[PDB]
Amino acid sequence: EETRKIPVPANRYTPLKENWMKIFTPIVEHLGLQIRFNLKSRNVEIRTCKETKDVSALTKAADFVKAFILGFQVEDALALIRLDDLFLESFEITDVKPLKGDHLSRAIGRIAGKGGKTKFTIENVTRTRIVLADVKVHILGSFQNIKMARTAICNLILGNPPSKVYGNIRAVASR
Amino acid sequence: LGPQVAEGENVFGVCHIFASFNDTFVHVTDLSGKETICRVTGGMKVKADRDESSPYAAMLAAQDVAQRCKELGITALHIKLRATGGNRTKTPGPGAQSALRALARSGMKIGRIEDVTPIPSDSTRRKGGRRGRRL
Amino acid sequence: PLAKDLLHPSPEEEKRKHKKKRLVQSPNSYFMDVKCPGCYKITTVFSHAQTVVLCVGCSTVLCQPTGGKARLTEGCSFRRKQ
Amino acid sequence: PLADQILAGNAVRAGVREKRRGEEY
Amino acid sequence: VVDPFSKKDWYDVKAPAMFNIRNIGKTLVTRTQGTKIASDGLKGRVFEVSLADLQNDEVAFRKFKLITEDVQGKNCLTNFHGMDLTRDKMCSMVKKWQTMIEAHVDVKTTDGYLLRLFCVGFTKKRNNQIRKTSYAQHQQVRQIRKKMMEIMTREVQTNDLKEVVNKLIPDSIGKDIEKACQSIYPLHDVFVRKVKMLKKPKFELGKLMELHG
RNA sequence: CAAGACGGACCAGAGCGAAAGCAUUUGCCAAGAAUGUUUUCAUUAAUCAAGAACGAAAGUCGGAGGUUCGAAGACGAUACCGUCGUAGUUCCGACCAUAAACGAUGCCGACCGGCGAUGCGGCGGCGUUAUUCCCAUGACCCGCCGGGCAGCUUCCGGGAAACCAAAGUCUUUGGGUUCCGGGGGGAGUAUGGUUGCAAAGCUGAAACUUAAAGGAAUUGACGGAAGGGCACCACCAGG
Repeated sequence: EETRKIPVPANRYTPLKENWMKIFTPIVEHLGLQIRFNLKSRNVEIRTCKETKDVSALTKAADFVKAFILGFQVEDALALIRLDDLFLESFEITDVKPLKGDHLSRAIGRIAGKGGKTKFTIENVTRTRIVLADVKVHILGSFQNIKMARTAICNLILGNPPSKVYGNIRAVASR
Repeated sequence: LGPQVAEGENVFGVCHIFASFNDTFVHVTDLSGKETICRVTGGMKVKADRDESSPYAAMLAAQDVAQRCKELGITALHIKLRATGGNRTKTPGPGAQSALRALARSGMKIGRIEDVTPIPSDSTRRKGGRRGRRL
Repeated sequence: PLAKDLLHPSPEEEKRKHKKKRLVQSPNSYFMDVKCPGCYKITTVFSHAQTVVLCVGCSTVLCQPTGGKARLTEGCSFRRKQ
Repeated sequence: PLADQILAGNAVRAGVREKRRGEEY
Repeated sequence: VVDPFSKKDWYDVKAPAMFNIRNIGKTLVTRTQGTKIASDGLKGRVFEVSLADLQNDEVAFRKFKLITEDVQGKNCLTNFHGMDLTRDKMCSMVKKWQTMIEAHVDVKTTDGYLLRLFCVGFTKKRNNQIRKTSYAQHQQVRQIRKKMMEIMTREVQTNDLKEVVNKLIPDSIGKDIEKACQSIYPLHDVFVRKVKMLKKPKFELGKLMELHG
């Protein structure tokens, strides 16, 4: 038998309990794995049983809850279940430019835009999902769509205006 | 040929899935990290600089070590992901996630999966300039 | 508001205010007699004293100075004046 | 959803289009 | 042009008797060809095996360093070298609204193994607390740090390597610090986190035997 | 093993300093705000020329060191990119005195709405904890005062408006005081003086030219761009 351990932060405990009934149900009716929510160590234990096949799905089961740990939506997390080749890449904002204080706060603003329109446009065009931490940016999607979204995200934080990135990323969508 | 261990117990090794921006290293060695067994790069599989760091390149790199290790007797490997570290990024790229999923398809039982990157207290100055980002 | 007898405030509002912002200012401190447990002598001690007051005959410590009110030695009995 | 969006971008829409073209005693 | 792995042979490496599980794995070393001796290449190997691989019911987030310096004819011998923490535990333990306190000592034990120790502590939110954060003031930080240094040194200086590693199995030093610092500021999760090993005396074969039994 | 660098995560509605600035532990040195005071002196005070002290980064002279980064410079691809790398980046000893050195917002003082959060000090109080702690003490809980940092809100008023609890108490115009402005260019130019090794800083016009220069919010046209729908006077397969 094999077992995986998944940490959960204290800020992620509230939506984990609120969206709990739609998390273990795909594990039991379609995946055939037993899970438990260890309150004492604040870990999610996933382990095999006598009812499991398709040993490739164990790693996918670990990547299922890890996506919800980082802040992705539930329906975006089950999108990892039914697809087979999806990867997640993360990087900090200051991994590409030293930004301090007010400049760092405006870097997050240019990624989102008014009402998240700039993020949603990149989300809709590259067919990926982007979530924003305090300084980290996590992108989930197919490998070629990651490099297209990472190129648009980096050009946003260089200071190229969101109008130019909105216009350019729709022309690149024709390939 | 192989270790003199019965079928009940398995021999454990470690691997260093060093997934940089340019290729993906799959380095399998002993528990001390002193005696090496197999080490393939992205240039072993595909003779093309386009897919030097592709998940497909790491998938073929991970499998060919897996068929190499099974006649050496080791069917259990510990996992050590690694990114570039230092000044550069910290989270490992998608090449490491591809190679982890690829070598698990060979049926070898898995050990402990954890991240080892050269985390600085703080590094020295960045390779990029004050203005310079990736692109 | 906009109509309150500023000449005759309620006494609970007075002790709440800062000691300088009262209508006529008055200190919050007081003087107190301290009975030493090891003797019967009487010593007048300022409540916010800054020096270690000693007993007149026993020469023992009575209070230890702190940031605000003085910290009396345990076992001593005190009675405020007026 | 991501998987709904991908599968919609992988398959072809079909279905609704009505084309209007064209004895006892 | 020739397969090197067919020339190689194996060794069975085992932990000392102080753990429930003694065998830890297998090591591949090149054979002796007269130019280099296989024992000399096995004299300077440092291993990294987690605590949960050594004990059944104990925790997993602690890692131990084992120095390999002796072989006895398919009987490889190991000694304690150091102890660390898993990085995934350390990142999860550092929360936001609490103060992180460091303490390090250079303690010399009774049989010459000069060790460097590191400890980390976190302030604790009370159950009825309404304030969001629980920050300890600088003098309280210095008082806890002074208490953390003096308790750890007096636990190691009067002891030899036998019962010291017995304290590290359930982290009894961390349980000592959390219990003894309740008078100053309530600590949340204090652990010794990193053990180093600087100055090694002359090596000899006597004291290794009771370590291995 | 060595060499230099720099102190992540903890790191914030935070704290200190006159500003520039300030983050590993520990010891020492001399400082400082705020609080507490039924302590001492008795107007000793506010504001500014020159002067004086300090003044990020870069830069100029002498040494020490050069890990990393890297203006110049040499190659390769195409001013964007990559490799190597001088001066510089680090320390001490002297200069230079400049920044979007920002709240684009002199300093001192009086008055004028609310709320609940934070940092320090002080006061008061039922209770929980240090395995029901054997009194005090730290850690929490509730309330109040003072001085701060910083939010949200308001027909107090103000404003060209964006907005401001000051940018309010302003045609119902006088609390004290310093600097400085007078349509846009010519122009921080010419000349003079002065300081600086130098680079340059401080002060600084006129002739002439022109009807504008500018500030605050709001959309609407706007060649078009992205989505759908219909058509054998559109196409596909064909006659």
